[PDB]
Amino acid sequence: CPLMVKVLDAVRGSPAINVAVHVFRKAADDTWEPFASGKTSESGELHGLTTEEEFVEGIYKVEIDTKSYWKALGISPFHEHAEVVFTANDSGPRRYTIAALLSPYSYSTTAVVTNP
Amino acid sequence: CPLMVKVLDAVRGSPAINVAVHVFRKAADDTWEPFASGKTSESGELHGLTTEEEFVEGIYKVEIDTKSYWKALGISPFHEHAEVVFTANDSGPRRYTIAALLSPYSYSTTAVVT
Amino acid sequence: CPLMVKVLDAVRGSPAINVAVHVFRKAADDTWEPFASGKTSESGELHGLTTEEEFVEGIYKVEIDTKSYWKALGISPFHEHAEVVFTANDSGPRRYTIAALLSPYSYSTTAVVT
Amino acid sequence: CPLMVKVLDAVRGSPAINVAVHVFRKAADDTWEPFASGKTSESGELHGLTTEEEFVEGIYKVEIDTKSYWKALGISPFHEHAEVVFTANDSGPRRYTIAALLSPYSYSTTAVVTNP
Ligand SMILES: O=C(Nc1ccc(Oc2ccc(Cl)cc2)c(Cl)c1)c1cc(I)cc(I)c1O
Ligand SMILES: O=C(Nc1ccc(Oc2ccc(Cl)cc2)c(Cl)c1)c1cc(I)cc(I)c1O
Ligand code: NA
Ligand code: NA
Ligand code: NA
Ligand code: NA
Repeated sequence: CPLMVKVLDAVRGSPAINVAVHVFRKAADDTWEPFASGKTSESGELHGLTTEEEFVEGIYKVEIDTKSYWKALGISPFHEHAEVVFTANDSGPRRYTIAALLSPYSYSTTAVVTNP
Repeated sequence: CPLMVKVLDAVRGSPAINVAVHVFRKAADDTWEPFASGKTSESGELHGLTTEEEFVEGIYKVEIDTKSYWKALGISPFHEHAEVVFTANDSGPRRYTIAALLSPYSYSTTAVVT
Repeated sequence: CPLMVKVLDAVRGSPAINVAVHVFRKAADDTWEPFASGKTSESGELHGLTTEEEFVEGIYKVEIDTKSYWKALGISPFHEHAEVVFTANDSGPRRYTIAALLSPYSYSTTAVVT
Repeated sequence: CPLMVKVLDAVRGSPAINVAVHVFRKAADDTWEPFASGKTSESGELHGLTTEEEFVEGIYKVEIDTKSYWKALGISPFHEHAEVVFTANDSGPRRYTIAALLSPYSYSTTAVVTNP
């Protein structure tokens, strides 16, 4: 599991459950190729997106569908989504955890990068 | 204006208006003594807390009454308040902006020292 | 000034100066077309991006070149940039401030809509 | 484990390891009574602070010694510490996770509250 995503809800003080997450990788022609997708669990975590073999060097985009999350709670939020774009594995394989903290008009994102 | 406080509301996407803010300075007996007070304006800002002459080296605490702010909006908050504790003017006067971004179960605070 | 961007540096406690910012608007073919551009001032602010007449309903992307900012300081960053994507003026003109707080491995963004 | 603390470093993209954390509970005379303390592990997590029996209703303060953390890294930070003050267990026992994200001139804190 070299790529994990965790999402928290700053309004309710809870994991953000059932949030859709789409991962893309920049292709040779500069377009965003679909790479993996999933949804956060009851713990707010999304595991199993990829493998060490599949998760090669590249520029990756993680798009978290925060708009659908807020709308289901009856809230009209500001952002269309929360996105994280980063170069991965440039100095060799690493494990990446992307965390996002969500409010209707704000989000914060952080990465922890570890060397296995 | 060597010390300014700005408060924003991450739920409504607005300045946080009428938020009570108390500033304390640590005294020799390690007690917090009142130093300045006010409430945020319609822009979420609190100016005129102190003067350069009064704002000397020390440890300061800025206490933002976030609980009363959320209660006024009918929202149950987690924190009793948001406190920001820092050393100021330990190398002579400086200008300090303390910004706070509020959510019911989270807050962020940053300092801009110019 | 219906759209303003402010960028702060959480490592140095300062405005983030000379940060390149590009604004795009989503077109009918779902491509991002250039809409406005600039760089933050010495106060970390970018004003004068658009006018009320030009800033119509649409989906907008504000792309902040955070990587170049950290590289200029000799600091290795995580993100390629910070993007903020939002729908604006879908109920008529509004005023929008997008603030971003930057750290090498983290950023926060908030909108104040007045 | 009804009270857990997690601390992350936003400059390095890592857990904040060996960070001292002091917990206090407001006493009947309005003073802060020492309640528990510990330090974050190699994962940035501090477990085992208290028990269900010990962690009664009250107003609690969690003080995270961010100044010593930054100074050990050669950085002179802004804050003396990061503190979180909250009423706990008012509607019955809950589990609290307090997370803090640290930068030299900024910190963010969030709570997740769950009902066991
Ligand atoms: O933020 C993080 N971790 C976390 C985990 C659990 C937390 O609290 C609960 C409690 C119960 C439930 Cl069900 C869900 C969440 C909280 Cl507040 C925070 C986190 C962020 C990054 I970048 C990297 C790693 I590696 C992390 O671990
Ligand atoms: O965060 C800051 N500044 C800011 C200013 C304006 C903003 O947007 C509006 C728009 C209309 C209104 Cl009425 C209120 C707020 C937002 Cl969001 C943020 C800020 C934080 C620090 I540390 C230091 C300085 I120096 C700052 O400026
Ligand atoms: Na390489
Ligand atoms: Na000194
Ligand atoms: Na409309
Ligand atoms: Na009760």
